[PDB]
Amino acid sequence: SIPPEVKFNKPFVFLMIEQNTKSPLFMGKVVNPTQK
Amino acid sequence: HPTFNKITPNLAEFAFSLYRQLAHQSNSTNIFFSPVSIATAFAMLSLGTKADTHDEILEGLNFNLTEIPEAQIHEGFQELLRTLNQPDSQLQLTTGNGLFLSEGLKLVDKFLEDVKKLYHSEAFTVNFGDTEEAKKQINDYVEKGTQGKIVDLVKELDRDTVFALVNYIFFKGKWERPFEVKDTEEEDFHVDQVTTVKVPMMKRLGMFNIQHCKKLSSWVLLMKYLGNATAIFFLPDEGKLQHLENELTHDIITKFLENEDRRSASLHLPKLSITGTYDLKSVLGQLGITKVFSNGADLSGVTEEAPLKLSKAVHKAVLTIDEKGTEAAGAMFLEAIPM
Ligand SMILES: *[C@@H]1O[C@H](CO)[C@@H](O[C@@H]2O[C@H](CO)[C@@H](O[C@@H]3O[C@H](CO[C@H]4O[C@H](CO)[C@@H](O)[C@H](O)[C@@H]4O[C@@H]4O[C@H](CO)[C@@H](O)[C@H](O)[C@H]4NC(C)=O)[C@@H](O)[C@H](O[C@H]4O[C@H](CO)[C@@H](O)[C@H](O)[C@@H]4O)[C@@H]3O)[C@H](O)[C@H]2NC(C)=O)[C@H](O)[C@H]1NC(C)=O
Ligand SMILES: *[C@@H]1O[C@H](CO)[C@@H](O[C@@H]2O[C@H](CO)[C@@H](O)[C@H](O)[C@H]2NC(C)=O)[C@H](O)[C@H]1NC(C)=O
Ligand SMILES: *[C@H]1O[C@H](CO)[C@@H](O[C@@H]2O[C@H](CO)[C@@H](O)[C@H](O)[C@H]2NC(C)=O)[C@H](O)[C@H]1NC(C)=O
Repeated sequence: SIPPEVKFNKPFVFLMIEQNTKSPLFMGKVVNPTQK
Repeated sequence: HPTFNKITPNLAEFAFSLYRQLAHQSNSTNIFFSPVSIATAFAMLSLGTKADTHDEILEGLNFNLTEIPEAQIHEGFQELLRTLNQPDSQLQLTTGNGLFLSEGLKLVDKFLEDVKKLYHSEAFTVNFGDTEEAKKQINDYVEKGTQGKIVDLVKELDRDTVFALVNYIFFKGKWERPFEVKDTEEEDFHVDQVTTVKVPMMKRLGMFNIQHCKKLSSWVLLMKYLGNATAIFFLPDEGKLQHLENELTHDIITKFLENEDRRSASLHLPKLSITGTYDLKSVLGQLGITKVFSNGADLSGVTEEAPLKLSKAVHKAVLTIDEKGTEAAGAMFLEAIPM
């Protein structure tokens, strides 16, 4: 595909950062969205 | 000049290091935390600690005592907290430190003004002889602070509790480049090799801060909130998930964080509600933080009347991401008892 297709349809890690301090606000890995 | 970035690293690493422990536990479950929230609590805990037990805290948080002096650490922490608790006009971000002490305890006045000044903490006198009313009184603080988002932090409060340390963090922001809601549409997410779950998938086609590093074996997206924050997501190539986790390092993040180059793509990502609610005890054990939790704990820093100890170190966070941004929150709950 063009532009190329990037789907988050699978387990992925992520995180949040505050820019000023660059400190790691929260960090996660999403294995099943429906498990809450 | 500043203090934060002198520690920012040490946080960073800790966090990753912490994560890697949680991963080892289940490969089957969501993970969410607030590396900050967990970490500042233990730090202003260490304030009242002496010898081996103080040392394993500061150290277990990835701080190398030879290299960086103690007093500087907190000077550090003092700053980071101030800085966070500034008003971004578009973004809202808060934290709070609370002490709840029983009425009988006489503290080391020093330690008190220490947490009052360095971690700008708040001080509450309570009666731990009304366990259900004490329990409430705390859960409101956290409810107030995380604006409702966390409400049952303390599930079982111990009958002999001599004091508790609590801290919360709250985050509400908006994308720069918010999804359009007409677009969102249910797709499959392939959890496992045989589990497939239907999810609301938000969509845009457009110019994103995205790339792929063969190093990490992943795609990477950065997603700015309006204000002084940003989200990063990492989609590992098939089979490369565990790899991804192993390679992640604070200086690598910083690389990404300098880059502001846009590429065009067709982005699909879920809308999300998860939580994480953890008993940190074994985990910080692996990370070599044992002694506080034991009969060898030293909290002479806090009071002289009796030998206390940490019995419970309990954290919970919640995250929601949608087309309009993210709301996210966490809190840490620490209870101390006599021997
Ligand atoms: C978390 O980590 C896990 C690893 O710890 C990851 O899961 C593991 O992933 C593989 C993925 O393929 C799974 O295996 C599948 O088994 C299917 C058949 O099941 C029977 O046979 C296999 C052995 O052949 C066995 O593992 C099963 O448990 C079951 O048989 C049992 O076997 C034991 C031991 O002999 C016996 O005593 C029991 O009597 C017997 N029966 C019962 C009822 O218990 C296969 O059909 C699957 O094949 C597909 O997938 C392959 C991989 O791509 C592919 O090559 C094939 O061509 C085909 O497409 C597959 O082999 C594992 O069971 C699973 N767990 C473990 C412990 O290994 C998991 O993905 C990960 N999750 C994350 C990261 O989120
Ligand atoms: C402070 O940090 C330094 C750098 O990581 C540590 O020193 C290195 O440690 C490894 C493992 O012991 C040694 O093989 C290296 O030779 C050390 N480098 C130097 C220059 O000596 C150090 O151990 C940490 N401080 C403490 C007290 O543990
Ligand atoms: C994110 O933080 C920055 C600091 O990096 C904030 O900017 C400062 O804001 C005050 C007014 O609130 C000004 O007096 C300063 O001059 C600003 N800059 C600096 C370098 O201190 C900013 O408001 C924050 N949010 C946004 C949306 O920019």
